Amino acid sequence: HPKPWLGAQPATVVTPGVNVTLRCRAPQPAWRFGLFKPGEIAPLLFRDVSSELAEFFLEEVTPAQGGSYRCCYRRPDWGPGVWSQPSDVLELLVTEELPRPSLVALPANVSLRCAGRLRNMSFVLYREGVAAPLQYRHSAQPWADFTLLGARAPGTYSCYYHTPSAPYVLSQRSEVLVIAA
Amino acid sequence: YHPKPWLGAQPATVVTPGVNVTLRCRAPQPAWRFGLFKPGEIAPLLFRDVSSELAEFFLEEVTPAQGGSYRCCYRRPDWGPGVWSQPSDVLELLVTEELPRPSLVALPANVSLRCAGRLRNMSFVLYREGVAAPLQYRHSAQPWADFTLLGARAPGTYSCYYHTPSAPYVLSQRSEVLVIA
Amino acid sequence: GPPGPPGPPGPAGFPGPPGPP
Amino acid sequence: PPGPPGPPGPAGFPGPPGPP
Amino acid sequence: GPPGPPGPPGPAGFPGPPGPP
Amino acid sequence: GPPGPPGPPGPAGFPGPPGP
Amino acid sequence: GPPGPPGPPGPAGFPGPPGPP
Amino acid sequence: PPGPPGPPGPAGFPGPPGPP
Ligand SMILES: *[C@@H]1O[C@H](CO)[C@@H](O)[C@H](O)[C@H]1NC(C)=O
Ligand SMILES: *[C@@H]1O[C@H](CO)[C@@H](O)[C@H](O)[C@H]1NC(C)=O
Ligand SMILES: [Cl-]
Ligand SMILES: [Cl-]
Ligand code: NA
Ligand code: NA
Repeated sequence: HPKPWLGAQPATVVTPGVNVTLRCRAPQPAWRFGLFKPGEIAPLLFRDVSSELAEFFLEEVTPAQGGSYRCCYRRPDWGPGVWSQPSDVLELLVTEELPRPSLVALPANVSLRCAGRLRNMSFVLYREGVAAPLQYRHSAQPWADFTLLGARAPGTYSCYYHTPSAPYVLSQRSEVLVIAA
Repeated sequence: YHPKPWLGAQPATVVTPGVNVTLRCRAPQPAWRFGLFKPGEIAPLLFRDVSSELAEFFLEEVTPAQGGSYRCCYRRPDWGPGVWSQPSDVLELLVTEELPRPSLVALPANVSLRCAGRLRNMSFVLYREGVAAPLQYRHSAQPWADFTLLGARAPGTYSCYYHTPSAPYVLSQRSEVLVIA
Repeated sequence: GPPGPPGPPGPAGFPGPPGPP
Repeated sequence: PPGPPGPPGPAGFPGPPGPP
Repeated sequence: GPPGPPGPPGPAGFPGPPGPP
Repeated sequence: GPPGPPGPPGPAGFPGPPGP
Repeated sequence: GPPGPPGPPGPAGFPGPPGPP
Repeated sequence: PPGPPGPPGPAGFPGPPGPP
């Protein structure tokens, strides 16, 4: 009956070649844990650790091995063909590089929005002629507003975003933004 | 004389606990009563007849304790009180969750590895670290399998295990690693 | 007709976690 | 004709933790 | 001819890297 | 606790100077 | 006990694109 | 409890000079 939990390691956003592990946890004991893609005929079968913990090892993933995965569990007792409520879809992204963000000045301090289209990324902002990152924050939301002080603000700037932990996936650097005097 | 019946097991003679096993006794001549023999206790068990020369026994979701040496006899009522056929050959049934790990060694410019367990008729499977797919796998009848490595591409770290040829698979613990220099 | 061979054995597992200090 | 080979079996569980 | 059965699961992985010195 | 893991590589550099 | 010290800074990026004329 | 990942690396060196 009630739906299980499906999570991924070491991250839900990975570069290609990374070994991914899907872990499904049932809120009650089960015999089988099916992995459900959209586009597949029959589900694929997790490997049981316990009656409430199963694992699916994704060996050295590829881009097409990304998409929307769901987990359902079942007992033989329920009868043929019937599964639990499907787990929330775990969205797995496999890319070598992430879509580049935009860097823009927003509507005397000055704020700069580096914006991508992906959540839970770390956003970094660079000034030209300055090696180390100027600023960076983690953002749940797919954008980061960097505030600059008016009197040290003019200069050239770029940004990129990236996942928070290794194995890193990095966005292509954004186009350059110039702040004039 | 009363020649021995034939005695087989399905789906295998080696299975993991929980597997539904079927035993077949076939008699060279027609009978009524087919009796199953387990050294413990004295009294034998009955098969279910399907005809005069075929009877079956169904061992429900087997446990490791239901494993061991079985023989089968047949009889006919006219043979008189307590007379059975010559017993079949021993059917050795093994019910285990995991098989004992094998040893893995390099035999005493090509290099040969031996993966050796104690159990007869297993597939053996050679693995090298860093490489996902099995190097070689071969079936064997002796309790071991020899694999040949091209001297050129031979150094590295290797492991091995063995398993049953058909489902329901019961796998051995994998061997300790073997480092070639 | 006869069924095909059994699939090859699955890959050995992901490598272990790192050791202790 | 005989069928095609079946798929590979799944990947095994993870290795033992390393030395110190 | 119908396709073969899946292969067996693979064995446990290789051991992890050493921990901190 | 042990030291943290290394940061990610930075992004591609800024574009070169206008030449001839 | 205490959190460990922070990780090392990441490597530098690949150099940038060619300039404009 | 390991420390946080180190800061993002520096951006790449400035590009090659532009062509004719
Ligand atoms: C064993 O057989 C029973 C019925 O006799 C069935 O309910 C059960 O699913 C079977 N178990 C397996 C593992 O095949
Ligand atoms: C992935 O796991 C396999 C073992 O199944 C191993 O050979 C390989 O090195 C691993 N790859 C990575 C990137 O960890
Ligand atoms: Cl100002
Ligand atoms: Cl640019
Ligand atoms: Na064992
Ligand atoms: Na084999």
